[PDB]
Amino acid sequence: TLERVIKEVQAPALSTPTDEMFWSPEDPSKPNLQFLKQHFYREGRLTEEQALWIIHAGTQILRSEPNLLEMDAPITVCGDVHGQYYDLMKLFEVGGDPSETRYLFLGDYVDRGYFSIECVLYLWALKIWYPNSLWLLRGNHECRHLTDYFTFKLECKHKYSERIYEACIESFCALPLAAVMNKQFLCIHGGLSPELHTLEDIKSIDRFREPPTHGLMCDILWADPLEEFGQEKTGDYFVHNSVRGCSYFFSYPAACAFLEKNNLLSIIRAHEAQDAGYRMYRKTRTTGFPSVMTIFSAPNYLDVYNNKAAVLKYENNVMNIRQFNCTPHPYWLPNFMDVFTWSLPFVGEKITDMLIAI
Amino acid sequence: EVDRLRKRFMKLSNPLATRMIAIFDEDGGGDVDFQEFVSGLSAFSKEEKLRFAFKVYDIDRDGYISNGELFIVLKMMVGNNLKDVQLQQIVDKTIMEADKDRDGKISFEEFTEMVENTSMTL
Amino acid sequence: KIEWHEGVTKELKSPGNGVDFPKKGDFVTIHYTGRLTDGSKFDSSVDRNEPFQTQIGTGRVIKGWDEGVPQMSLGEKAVLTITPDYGYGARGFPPVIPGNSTLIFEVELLGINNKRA
Ligand SMILES: C=CC[C@@H]1/C=C(\C)C[C@H](C)C[C@H](OC)[C@H]2O[C@@](O)(C(=O)C(=O)N3CCCC[C@H]3C(=O)O[C@H](/C(C)=C/[C@@H]3CC[C@@H](O)[C@H](OC)C3)[C@H](C)[C@@H](O)CC1=O)[C@H](C)C[C@@H]2OC
Ligand SMILES: [Ca+2]
Ligand SMILES: [Ca+2]
Ligand SMILES: [Ca+2]
Ligand SMILES: [Fe+3]
Ligand SMILES: [Zn+2]
Repeated sequence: TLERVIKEVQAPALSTPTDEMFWSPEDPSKPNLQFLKQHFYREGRLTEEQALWIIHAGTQILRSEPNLLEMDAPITVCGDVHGQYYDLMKLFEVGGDPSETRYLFLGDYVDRGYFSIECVLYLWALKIWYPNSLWLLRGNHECRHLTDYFTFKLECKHKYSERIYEACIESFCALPLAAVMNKQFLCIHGGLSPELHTLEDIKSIDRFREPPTHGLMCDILWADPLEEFGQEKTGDYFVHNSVRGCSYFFSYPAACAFLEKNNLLSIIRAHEAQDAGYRMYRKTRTTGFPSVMTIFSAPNYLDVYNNKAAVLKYENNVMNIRQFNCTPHPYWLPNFMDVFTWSLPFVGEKITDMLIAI
Repeated sequence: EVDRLRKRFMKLSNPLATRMIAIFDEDGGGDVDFQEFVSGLSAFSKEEKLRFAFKVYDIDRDGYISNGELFIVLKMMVGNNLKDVQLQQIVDKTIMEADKDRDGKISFEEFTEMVENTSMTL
Repeated sequence: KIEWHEGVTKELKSPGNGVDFPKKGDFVTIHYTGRLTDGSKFDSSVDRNEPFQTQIGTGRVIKGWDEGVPQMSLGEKAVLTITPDYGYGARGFPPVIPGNSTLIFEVELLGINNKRA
């Protein structure tokens, strides 16, 4: 289409990949990552068959993993992404190429952002290529309830089909719930639980299901630190989370009690948006180390927060935070609304008004 | 009925001014007579209503909504509320999702199949 | 628990000049962020990085805005709670706004007829 008004604006990729384009020339059993990276960047779509293959192959690997992953340093811990694919590209450029960098994502890959399925298909493709160096944890948004409530189900039905959405839902149930990194840090999305006493409690969870409205599996995905964390007037451990409407707020003595019980240094989490992309909570009295770490990897969250994003890098005995700003992305009308559905109600009004003038 | 409308026709800053006046002008002459006046109004007395909505975007009256036509008509109503980049991008993506035969344009069949979910009365 | 109003109530978050108020027929420039009662954003002019412009009190926008905005002064930050009847009603605005939805708009009046704050 040469005849467009704003020619300086690049058009989306028109066609779907062929088998020769899709499969990697180096490893014909795995997708071409470099191609996928560019194709998604130009808002290109895969065929239903190709997209289904990536998710199912991803499910195949995830189902073989335990509820509690166990990995050693070096590692790059990443927080929420929320369909911000063009910021996810910046993430890998800051953290390092997955082909030579060990990663750990804490969840929330979908909803809110209008490029959720691109994030999933690419992260799943990376998991296929690097099953023993890249790990994906489940976030509270990786379930049927929130994806249907928000935008992910709509995105799948719009860009692809219902079969794709059902594939992701099945895949989300295979996602690990937690991880113990380098025998020092408990890595989760949400926070602690009154039913979470030891790491053994996590291991006995049947994760192959939708998250419950309450309980251990719920809290791991939904729990938050208190707003006055580290400065609690009381000695209470938990309290109802009035903000989330479910799960609990956990406190500083609650965190310290867990860490001392399980011989862990800190709790690396996400789930909450930070202005700097991260927040370091009160250090423990036992080791002088930050009891809780919130990692958030979605810059300019919802295109309005104007916040930085960050990832945690832990190598040898060295740990540091790397921040990065947002990256421009193509525009979508709310809920993937087409310009016809978008303008017709207004057209009908202006025509009706013009009729009265006659 | 028509006699009353013929009497109203004898007696005779909207963003869609140039467009609607061009729709009534069915031969593209520049003027509008009674037969064009009645025919234009007769659509508002569900298929005919959608056919009129299609003519709003179809500027050259070729039966297809092009990428350029879609942008221009939308800009008449939107103005500066959307940037050129933002509007051009959602215009591009709308075309692709509606262009089922892949000709770069939007037919009337493709148009109706897009807004089957979705208005004009007298 | 039952309040009595036309369909829109304004919550002043930050005061304007307290002098210039949008009258019927005036053109206003507003940065808005629309959320549902659950607090989820469905649209924002900040997303487009472009302040929203329209003629107020002439039926261009929803009734909640035509009656809410004139209550604001130039430069004021306020929140408009809009009933479905002053909103999009039972039909709503698919696929963006569900039927019978109460709308919550964070509005900042930036300009009135090219007089800025
Ligand atoms: C060619 C494009 C059309 C043209 C679109 C633009 C200029 C772009 C502009 C940023 C709109 C946004 O587009 C990204 C988008 O903003 C929303 O998301 C939104 O937050 C909203 O509620 N707003 C926007 C801010 C002012 C109040 C309200 C509104 O009154 O909006 C008005 C509205 C929808 C009135 C309807 C008209 C039909 C009546 O039948 C109905 O009566 C019940 C009320 C809008 C501004 C119209 O005056 C003008 C248009 O429609 C809507 C949920 C849907 C809307 O897209 C349409
Ligand atoms: Ca004529
Ligand atoms: Ca045409
Ligand atoms: Ca076509
Ligand atoms: Fe989140
Ligand atoms: Zn979360």
